[PDB]
Parts: sequence; structure tokens; C-alpha cells
Amino acid sequence: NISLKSKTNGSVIKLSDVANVEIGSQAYNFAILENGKPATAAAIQLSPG
Amino acid sequence: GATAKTINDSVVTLIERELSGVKNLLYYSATTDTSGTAEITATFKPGTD
Repeated sequence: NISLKSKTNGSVIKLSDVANVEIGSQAYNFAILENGKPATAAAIQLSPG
Repeated sequence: GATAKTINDSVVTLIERELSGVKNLLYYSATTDTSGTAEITATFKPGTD
């Protein structure tokens, strides 16, 4: 419902008019396949010593 | 200009995440009040430099 002001005619438009609002992910650069089925995972690296 | 909760969530947790990798540490603690400042303390084993 965030409102923008059209420059062409001055009419009030909503954010949905020019964009799609969704609940997505921060990034889409990594994926994890465990035994051939999607999953999530993290790697642990030791401290020095 | 912020309350205790904001500093605890944004600052204290993030900082305390990195003090688990220090050597000769005996314990750690953190405190934040309604004063705009947060204090974290790391206590080491006696005799440490």
C-alpha cells in the first residue's frame, strides 16, 4: 500500500502497481543437496590453535 | 539514543559472538542499560598476560 505520485498525471498509485511484493530470501547464490534431496547446511571452521 | 533492547540485539550479541574464540578465557559477560552504551567484559585465567 506504499503510495507513489505519478509524474505523468499526478495520480496516486500504490507500490503493488509497479512492483510485486514478496517474502523471499536475502541471497540466492548457494544451495545444499543432502543425499540428492534439498536441505540447508553450514560449515564449521576451527579457530587458530 | 536507543534503549537497552536495541543495543543488546544489534551490538551486544554480535560482539559476544566473537569472544568465544579467545585463548585462556575464564568467562565473559555483557551489560547494557538505558544510557546509550554497552559494556562487554572478558575475564581470563589468573596469570595470563
